[PDB]
Amino acid sequence: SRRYDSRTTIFSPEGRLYQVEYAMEAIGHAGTCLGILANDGVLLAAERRNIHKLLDEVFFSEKIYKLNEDMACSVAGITSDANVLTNELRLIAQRYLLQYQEPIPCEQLVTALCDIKQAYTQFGGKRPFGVSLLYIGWDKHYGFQLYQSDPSGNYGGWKATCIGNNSAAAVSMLKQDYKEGEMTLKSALALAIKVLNKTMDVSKLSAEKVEIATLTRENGKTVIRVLKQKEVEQLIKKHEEEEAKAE
Amino acid sequence: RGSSAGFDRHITIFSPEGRLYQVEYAFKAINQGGLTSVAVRGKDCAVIVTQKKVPDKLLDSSTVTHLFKITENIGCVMTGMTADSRSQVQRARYEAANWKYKYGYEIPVDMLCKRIADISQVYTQNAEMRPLGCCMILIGIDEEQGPQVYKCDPAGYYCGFKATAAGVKQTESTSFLEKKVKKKFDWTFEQTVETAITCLSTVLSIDFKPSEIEVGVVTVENPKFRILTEAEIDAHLVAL
Amino acid sequence: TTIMAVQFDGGVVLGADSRTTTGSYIANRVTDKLTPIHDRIFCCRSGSAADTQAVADAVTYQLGFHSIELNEPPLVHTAASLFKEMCYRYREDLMAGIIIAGWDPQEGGQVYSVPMGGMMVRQSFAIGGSGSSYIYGYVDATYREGMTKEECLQFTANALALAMERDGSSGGVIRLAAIAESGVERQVLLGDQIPKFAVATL
Amino acid sequence: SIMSYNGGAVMAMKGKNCVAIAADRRFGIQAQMVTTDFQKIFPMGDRLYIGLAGLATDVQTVAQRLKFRLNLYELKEGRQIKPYTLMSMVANLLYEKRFGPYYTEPVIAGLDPKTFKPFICSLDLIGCPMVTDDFVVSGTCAEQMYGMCESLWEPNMDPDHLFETISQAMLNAVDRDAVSGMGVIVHIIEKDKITTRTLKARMD
Amino acid sequence: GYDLSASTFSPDGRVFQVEYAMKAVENSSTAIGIRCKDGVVFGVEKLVLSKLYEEGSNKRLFNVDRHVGMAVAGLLADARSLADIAREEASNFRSNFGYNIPLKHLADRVAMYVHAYTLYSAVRPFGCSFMLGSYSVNDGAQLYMIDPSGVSYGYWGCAIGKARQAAKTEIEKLQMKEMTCRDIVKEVAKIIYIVHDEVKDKAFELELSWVGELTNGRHEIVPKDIREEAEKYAKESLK
Amino acid sequence: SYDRAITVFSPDGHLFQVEYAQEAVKKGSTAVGVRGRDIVVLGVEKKSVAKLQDERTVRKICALDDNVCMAFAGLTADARIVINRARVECQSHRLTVEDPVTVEYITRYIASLKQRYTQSNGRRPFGISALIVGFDFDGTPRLYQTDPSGTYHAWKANAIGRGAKSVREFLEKNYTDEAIETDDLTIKLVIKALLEVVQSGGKNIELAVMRRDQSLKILNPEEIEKYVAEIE
Amino acid sequence: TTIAGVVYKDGIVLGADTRATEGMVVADKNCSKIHFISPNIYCCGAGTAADTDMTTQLISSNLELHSLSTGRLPRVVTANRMLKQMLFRYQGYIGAALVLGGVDVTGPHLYSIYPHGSTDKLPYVTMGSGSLAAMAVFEDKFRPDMEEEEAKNLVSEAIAAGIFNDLGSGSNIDLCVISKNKLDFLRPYTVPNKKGTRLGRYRCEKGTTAVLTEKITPLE
Amino acid sequence: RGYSFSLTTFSPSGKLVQIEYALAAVAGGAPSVGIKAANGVVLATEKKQKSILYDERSVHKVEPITKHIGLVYSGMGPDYRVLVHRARKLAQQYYLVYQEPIPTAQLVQRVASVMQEYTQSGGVRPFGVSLLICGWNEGRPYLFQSDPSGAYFAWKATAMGKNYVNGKTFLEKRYNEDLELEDAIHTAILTLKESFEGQMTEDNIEVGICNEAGFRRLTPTEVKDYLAA
Amino acid sequence: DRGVNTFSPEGRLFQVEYAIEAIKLGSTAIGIQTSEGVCLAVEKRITSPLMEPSSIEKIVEIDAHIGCAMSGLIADAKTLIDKARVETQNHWFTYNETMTVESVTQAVSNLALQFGEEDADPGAMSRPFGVALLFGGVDEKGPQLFHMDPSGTFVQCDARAIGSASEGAQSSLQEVYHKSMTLKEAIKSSLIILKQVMEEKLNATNIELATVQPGQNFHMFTKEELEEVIKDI
Repeated sequence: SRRYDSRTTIFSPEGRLYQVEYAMEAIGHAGTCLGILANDGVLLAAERRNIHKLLDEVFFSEKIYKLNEDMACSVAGITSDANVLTNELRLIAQRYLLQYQEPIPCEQLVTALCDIKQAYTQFGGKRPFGVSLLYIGWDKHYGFQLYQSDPSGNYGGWKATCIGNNSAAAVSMLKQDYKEGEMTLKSALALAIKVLNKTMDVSKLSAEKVEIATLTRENGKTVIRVLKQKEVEQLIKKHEEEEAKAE
Repeated sequence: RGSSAGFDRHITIFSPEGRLYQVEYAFKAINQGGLTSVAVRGKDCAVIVTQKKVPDKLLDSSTVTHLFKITENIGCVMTGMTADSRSQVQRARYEAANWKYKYGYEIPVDMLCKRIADISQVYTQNAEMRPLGCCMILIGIDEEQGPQVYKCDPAGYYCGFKATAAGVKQTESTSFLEKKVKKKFDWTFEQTVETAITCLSTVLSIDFKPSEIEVGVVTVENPKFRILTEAEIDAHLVAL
Repeated sequence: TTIMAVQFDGGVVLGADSRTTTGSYIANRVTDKLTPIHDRIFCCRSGSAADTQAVADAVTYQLGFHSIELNEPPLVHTAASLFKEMCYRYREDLMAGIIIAGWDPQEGGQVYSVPMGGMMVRQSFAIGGSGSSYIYGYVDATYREGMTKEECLQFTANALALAMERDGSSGGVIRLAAIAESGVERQVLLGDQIPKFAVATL
Repeated sequence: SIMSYNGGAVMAMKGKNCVAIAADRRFGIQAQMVTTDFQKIFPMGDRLYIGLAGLATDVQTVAQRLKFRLNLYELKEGRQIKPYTLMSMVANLLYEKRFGPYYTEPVIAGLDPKTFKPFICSLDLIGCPMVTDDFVVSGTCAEQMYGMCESLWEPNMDPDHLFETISQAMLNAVDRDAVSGMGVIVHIIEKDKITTRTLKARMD
Repeated sequence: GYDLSASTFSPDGRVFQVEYAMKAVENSSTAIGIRCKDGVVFGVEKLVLSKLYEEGSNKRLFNVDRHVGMAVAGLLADARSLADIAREEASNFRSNFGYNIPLKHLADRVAMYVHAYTLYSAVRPFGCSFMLGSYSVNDGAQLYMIDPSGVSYGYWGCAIGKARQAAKTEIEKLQMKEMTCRDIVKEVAKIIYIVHDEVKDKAFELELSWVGELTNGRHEIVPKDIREEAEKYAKESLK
Repeated sequence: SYDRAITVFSPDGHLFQVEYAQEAVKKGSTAVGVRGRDIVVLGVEKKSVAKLQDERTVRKICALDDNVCMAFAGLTADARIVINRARVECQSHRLTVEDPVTVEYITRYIASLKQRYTQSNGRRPFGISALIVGFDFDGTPRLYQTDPSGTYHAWKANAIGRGAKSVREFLEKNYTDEAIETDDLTIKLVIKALLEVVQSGGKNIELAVMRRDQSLKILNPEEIEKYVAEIE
Repeated sequence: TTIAGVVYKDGIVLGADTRATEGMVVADKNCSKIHFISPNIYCCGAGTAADTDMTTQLISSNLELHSLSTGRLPRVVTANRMLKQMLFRYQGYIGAALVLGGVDVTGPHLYSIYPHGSTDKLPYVTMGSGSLAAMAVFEDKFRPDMEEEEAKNLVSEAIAAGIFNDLGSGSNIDLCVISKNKLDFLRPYTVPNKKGTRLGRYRCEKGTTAVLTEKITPLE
Repeated sequence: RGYSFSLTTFSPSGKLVQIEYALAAVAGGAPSVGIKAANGVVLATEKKQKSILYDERSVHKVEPITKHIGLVYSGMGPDYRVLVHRARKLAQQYYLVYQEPIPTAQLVQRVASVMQEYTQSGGVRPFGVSLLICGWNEGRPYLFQSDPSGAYFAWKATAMGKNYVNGKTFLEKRYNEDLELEDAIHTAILTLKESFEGQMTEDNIEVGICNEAGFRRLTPTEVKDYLAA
Repeated sequence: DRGVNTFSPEGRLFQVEYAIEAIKLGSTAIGIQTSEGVCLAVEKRITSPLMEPSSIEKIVEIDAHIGCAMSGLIADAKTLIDKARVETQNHWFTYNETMTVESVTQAVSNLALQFGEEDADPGAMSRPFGVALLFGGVDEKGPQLFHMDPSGTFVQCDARAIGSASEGAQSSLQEVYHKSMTLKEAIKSSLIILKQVMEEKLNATNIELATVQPGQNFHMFTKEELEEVIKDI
C-alpha cells in the first residue's frame, strides 16, 4: 500500500538519502569507538555503554566481535543490527576461505559488507542498518589495516579514526598527536586513553567503561587479544599520573 | 491520555504508549452484532448459551446460529462479525483435523484455542491484514483435566475460564457471574445450564422464550457436543 | 490378502484375512485389514500395506473433514470417490486394491470395489486380494439375492476360509464386520471357528 | 567400489589420557600414485583431529566444508568444540547429502578440551557415528587393520606404547594393501603436546 | 481516514469498505427469491436502460450448477465473477466427491470467498449480494443469500436491491410454506411490479427462474407461457 | 519483493528521482577528464586529505579493464556497484568475443544499467556520473560520460561533480589542438582545470593517466607536484 | 541386527543386540540400537543405521516440540504416525526399521514400523536380520500379561536367539523396560559371549618402529 | 499479498520509534524479575488475572524452552507465544545438528536475531515483548534480557514491567554475588512485592527456577512455602 | 499520492499524460514519407562545444530497411529500439522475410502501457517511456512512416514532426507536403523546417539525417553529404 509506505530508499530534493543520514545520527549518540594503526599492530578502543552494576560478563567482550583468524571489527549504532552484520561478515570471511583456502584480505571483507549495506539503501524498501563499524586486521598484501564503514555503504582506510559519540572531537585530537609511520603499539595504547578522556564527559576512566582489543603478529600468527581489566587500569594510571607531570 | 503519531490509527503498529490502537477496535467490532454469549463449566459439564435474535420473519432460523461443532467432541460459540465468525470456525475445524491426521488423537481444547490465537496474533502484527472482529469460546472434555471453557480474542489471548461471557453485556455478565464463583462451585452439575441461562437472562432483562436462545453442552457421560433442542431448553426455562 | 464385502438389505458384511507376508515370511498374522473410515463406513485393504494404510488415513482425514462441514453423516459413495481420486492420481505410485463398504441413511448398505488403477464400481458383492482368485467360482455359485445378515456372515466366512486354505498369502483368522443402521458388529473367527472343508482321502 | 579409486587408510586409537590418529600418505588413481604427501588428517581443534579416507575429492571437500562450519561454530559459540559435538557436526554434514553421498568415511580423534577425556569416533559415508573405546579404522584396508588392532591394542596405554601400537598396526596393514601406503603419518594427541611422526614405510 | 481500506476498522469497530460495498447493492434494482414447499422461485426486476439493448442482455439469473440458481444484485461485473467462482466450487465438488453439491455447502464455500476480500488492502469487497437456490429430493428446497460482507443465511424469502424493505413486507404476507411453485411465480411477479417505481427508473424487463420438484430439481428460466400468465396476473392486481 | 514505482513522471514531464540523483552528483568531488591525441587523463579533486586517510582505498579513478578506466562523482557507494558490474561485463566480453571491449561498449552497459534503475520497480537511480576513458584496438582515444538518467555522450573534455559548471566553462575556452599536442601538456590541462575548483588549493588532488599498451598508472603525490610547480 | 519388543502386564520391554557390521565384518562391538524418543517412548532400530539415527532423532525432536507445547506426556500413536507419514513420504528410500514402543496414558503400546511406511500394533514384534530367529522364541513362549521378570527373560532369550543364529547379530543384549512408573534402560543386560583371553603378548618396545621425521608442538 | 516495506524507520533524531514504542508496551506489562544466584537462576513474574473466573492453571507466563532453558516476559501476551514457540524450535534445530543441549547464550542470540528481523522486515511491527531468559550450561548459571530491538544483555539481576525502574533499584541493594538459589527466590518475590497492589498468593504470581537439575517452574504448593517467609 | 496506473477524471491516465509532456523538452525530429522513400531529420541540440556530436545517435538502424527517429528521453528509447531490433531478427528467423514497418511499430508500441507496480513482472517497468518514435522504412507496401506516442498509439503519417517545436513544424509540414514530391525535395523540405525551429545556426554538425529508399537500404548521411544539402536551402 502506497499510503503506509515511507519510501526509505528515495532521494531528497537536495540529493540526499534521508534514512541514511538519519542512521548516521543514531551512531553519533552510540558508544564512542576508535581505532589506531601502529607499525606493529592495530587497536580498537570502544567506550563501553552497558556499564550498569548488575550486568554479567558472559562472552569475551561487549562491542568487539572477532570476525576471523586475522581480523576483528567493532560496532557503534543499533546494537541489534550490528549482530546481523557481524554474522554476515563471518559468513563472507568463511566463504572466501572455503573458495580460496586463504584468509580473506581485509579490504575485500569490508567491501563485501558495504555492498550488503548499500543494497538496503537503493532497493527493497527497507531501512538501512544503523551501524557504523570499525575494522582491524592483517593480511598478506598490506599488513596491518584499519577500516570504517558508514551505513551509506561507503568505507575508508584509516590510520586513526573514531565512530560514535563525540567522534568529531576525537578525530581532531587524533589529527595532532598521531604521527604517521612513527606510532608503536605501546604509544598507541596511550593515545587511545588520551582520546577517551576528552571525549567521555565523565571525570576519569575506570576500565569498566572502556574495552580495548589489540591485533598483532606473533611467530606467523595473528593474535587478537582483548585487554583485561588490570591491563587497562595500568594504562589509565599511566596517563592519570603523566598528566600531572605536564601541568 | 492515549497519544497517537503516524499510522497508528489504521495499521497494527504501535501507539506512542504501545497500545495497538487497531487491535482495540476489533474488540469494538464484537459488540457490533448486538449479541451476548455466556459460557460456564461445571464439574462434569461445560455449557455455552447465546442469544438467538432472528430479526426477520423470513429467515430460516435453522441457519441463524452461533454454535458450531468443531470436532465431535469440541463445541464452539462465536460472537462478533458473523462472516469473520464463520472463517475462524472453518479454520478451527481445519486445524483440529490436521491434529488427528498428524498426531493420531483428538485435539484438546487447550491446543485448539492456542493455535487459533496464534493465527490471530499474525493479524495483529502484519500490517497487510486486519484482525478478525470476533471471539471464539470453545468447550470440551479433556481426558485428565475434565471440562474446559477456553476463549480466544482478536488480540491473540486465549486464557482458560471457569465461566466466560462475550459480546455486548460481557462486563455486566462477568461482574454478575463472578459473584456465583463464590461458595461452592456455581452449583457444578448439569444445572449449570440454569446458571448460564439466568446469567444471560439478567443482563438482558428478557426472561427468554423457548426459542430465543440456543444452548450447547458437553458432559462427561456424553463427551460429544450436543446442541439442545427448543423442547430441551424449555425443560430448563420452565424450571426457572 | 483376501478381502470381501457382501451387501444385504439393510447393510453390509465385510471380511478379511489377517496375514501380511513379506515375501513368503508371515510378518504379521493378526492384522486388522478392515480400516474404519468413519462411523458407518469401512474399507478393506489389499496390496502394499504402506500404500493402503496411507490412503486410508488420508481418506479418513478427507471424509471426516467433509462430514464436519456438511453437518451430515457422509455417503458411502463419497468415501469411495475419495479413494478413487486418491489411487487414480497416484496409480503409478500406489499399489493399493481397496474395497469400500458402508451404510448411509440415503441409499443403504453399499459396496464399492476400487481395484489397482483406480476405477470404481458398485457391486452387490466383491472380493479382492491375492486369494480372491481362488474363490471366484465359489462366490459366483452360492451368492443369492436376498440373504440376511447372518446368512451373509456365513457366506463371507465360508469364502474367506476356502481362500485361506489355497493361498499362501492368506491365512490367520477371519475378521468379519457387519455394518448396519445400528452400528458395527465386529467378530473374529479363530482356530476351530474357521469353517472346515474336507480334503480328499487316500 | 568407488571408495577404492584413490585408496587410503586412516586409523585412530585411544590410549590412557591420550589418543593417536594415523593415515597413509598415498594419493592415487585406480592403480597409479601421483604424490606421496597427500594430507588426510586435518586439525579440527587445539587437540582434536579428523582423518578422512575414501575418494580424494571428498577428503578435500568435506575437510573444507567442516572447516567452514567449525570456524562459524567457534566464532559464534565463543569456545572450542567438544569432540562429541564435531562428530554430530560431521554426521549432519554427511547425511545432508545422503542421496548422492560424499564418498568419505571419516574418523575423528581428540581430547575433551576441559576434561582431557580421550575420544575417538568413526562415521559411515552417510554419517552413522561409532564411538568406541578401543580403536576405529576406515579406508581401503579396513579388514587388514581391524584384525591387526584387535591383537595389538591394550587398554590404558602410555603415549609411548600408544605410538608403538598404532604404528605397527598401520605398517602391517598398508603393506598388505595395494592402494594404501607410500608412508604413514601418526599424530599422538596428549594434553601437553601434539607429537607428529612420519615413519619409514615401504614405498611400493 | 478510517474508510480507505478493508484492512482497517473504524474506532467504533466497523469496516466501512465492506459497508460502502453494500451501498452498491442498495443502488441496484430489487431481486427477490421465495422458498416454497415445492422449490425456490427467483425474480429480478431487470432495469433495461436503453431501448437499444436486446431482450436478455445483462442477465441477472445465473445457473451455477444444474440444480443451483443464482439471482444477483449489485455491481454486475462482480456478480459474473462470483458466478464463475460458484461454478468452480460446484464443479470441484463433483470432481472430488462425486455428487451434486449441497446448497448449504456451496453457499458457505462462496461466502468464504467473498469474506476473503473483506480483510486486506490488496483487494476490495464485492459489490454484489446474491441469492442461491436449489432443490433436491433429499435436501428439499433451500434458499441462501450472501451479502458483500460474506455472511450467508437461509431464507424463506429474501429481497436484495433498492426496494429491499418494501418487498420484504410483500413476501411476509404470503405464507410461502404451503404454496406450490406455480402459485409463487404468480406472486413473485406481483411483488416485483409493486416495488418497481414507474417514475424514477422507467423501463424494466421481468426475469423469472425457478428450481423445484416439477423440474426434477433442475434450475431453469420460467417459460414464456407461464411467465406471461404471471405478468398478466400481476398487472391485474396492480390496478 | 518490493515492487513500487519510485521514479515516476511529474507534471511538466520530469522524473524527480532522476533529477534528484543528479543533485547527488553535483554534491560530489569534482572529476575532470580530457582527451589528447594518444593520451587520456582523468583527475579527481580530493576535498580533504586530513593526514589520516589510507588514500589507496578512496581513489575515485578505478580501472574497469586493462584498456578502460573510469572516474566518478556522486554517491561513492553507488559507484562501487557500477564499477564492479562493469568489471564483470568486461570479463564476459573477453569470454565471448575474444577481444577487449571498446570504450563505447562498456559505456553502453553502464548507461543502460543506469537507465534500468530509473524505470524498474523498487529502485532508486544511481546517484553517480562516470567519466570513462580508454583506447580502441585501432588506438583512438575515447572519453565518455554517463549520467544518472542513462544518457551517455562522447566528449573531448568533460567535468562532473561540484563546480563542474565552472570547470566546463574553463575547458571550453582552453581545449585546443596545441594544448592536446604534448602528452605532458595534456596532463597540465586537467590540473589547471582542477585548481580553478579546489577552493583550498595545493597538492590535494588525485590524477591517473592512461596511455596505450603499457597501460594505466595513477600518478604519485610528488609526481603531481612537479606539474603544479611547472604551472605556478 | 536383532531387535525385539514385547508387551507385559503393565508395561513394555524392548531388546536389541550391539553388533554393527560393515558388510560381513564387524565394525561396532557395542552399538546402541535402542533410541530415546520421549521419557515414556523408546524405539529400537534396524536396517540402515544412519537412517534410523537421523529419523528417530527427528521424531524425538518433533515430540520434544509437541510435548512441552501441549504440556503433557506424548502418546505412542503420535510417535507412530510421525514415523509412518515420514517414511511413506520418502517411499522407502530411507531404511528405518523400527520397534517403536512405550507407555502413554492409554496403556502400553508397541509398533513395528517398516521402511516403506506401514505399521502394525502387536503384543510382540521383532525386526532386523535376526528377526526370524527371534520370532521363533516369541511364537514358542509368549503368553499375554506376564511379569517383568518373565518378560525380560523372554526378550533376552529372543535377542540371544538372534545372536547365536544370525551372522549379523551379536556381542551383547540391550534391554529397555518402560512402565507407567519406572524406566530401566539396561545397557549391558546380558553379556552372552566375550572375547577370548590372549595367550601371548605382542606389545612392541619403544624403538621397534622406525621413524623418518618428528615434530613436537606443545600446547598452552 | 504482504507489505514489502519496513514499518520501522529512522526518525530524524536518529531513533527507531516503533522499537521505542514497543518498549512502552513492555514497560506497561506485568512485572517480571530475574535473579542469577551462584547455583541457579530464578524467574518470577506477576500472574495477576483480571477476575476470579480466569483459570490460573491454564496458561503460563514462565515457559520452558528445553529441559535446561526457560524464559518469562513482560509486555504483550500473544507476541510472547509466537516468540516462545520459535525459541523452542530454534533450540531443537540446534539439537538436531549438534546432539548437545543448546547453550543459553546461543539460544538468546538466535531469539534476538528473530526479534531484530521484525524491526527491519517488510510489513511487520516489532514484538512488544522483552524476555528474561535463564539457563544452566557448563556448570554456570545464565540470565539474559532480550529487548524488542533484538539486543541482548547478560544480567546478574534485573526486572521489567511496570515499576521496573523502581524494582531494579531494589535489586541493586539486596543482591549478593554469592547467594544460593533458595535465598534468591525470596529476594525475587520481594521485588514483585515492591509493586503489587494487593495481597499476593500462590496463584497471583508465577516462579520459575533453573539449577543443574534443569529448568522447572514452581508448583503452586511450592510457591506457598516461599510466601510464608 | 497516486499510483502509476491511475486515470484522470478526464480519463487520461496521468503518467502517460506526463510522459507526453516529457517529449516537448526533447529535440525536434522530422519525418516525411514520399513515394520514392522516407527521410528522417533530427536536431542534435549540441549542449557544449566539447561534446563530440558523433555520439548523439537520435537516428538508429532497426533493420536494413527500417530506421527510427527519436525525441524525448534518449535513454528510454534504447530499450525500445533494442526490442525493435530483436523483433525484426525474430521475424527474419522464423519467416525468412523482412518485417514490415507497421508490425515493428505495432510490436514496440505494445511495450508502451506495459508498466505497473503490482506484480507485472519480477522485473517490470515502473513508468511509461518518455519518448516519441518516428519509424520510417520501405516494406512490400512501399515507403511508410509511423509515429509512436507513449500511450502506445501508433499512426501512419505522410509527414510528422515531433519534439519541442512540433506544434509549428507540423504547421509547416502541412503546407509544403504533397503526395508526389521527390525524396530530394523532401530532404530539402526537412531542413527549411529545421532552420525555422532550431536555436543554433544549422550546420552539418548539429543535424542528423537519414533516408530509406526502395532500392538502397537505410543509410545515414555523412559530413560531406550534408554540406551539399545545406547550401541548397
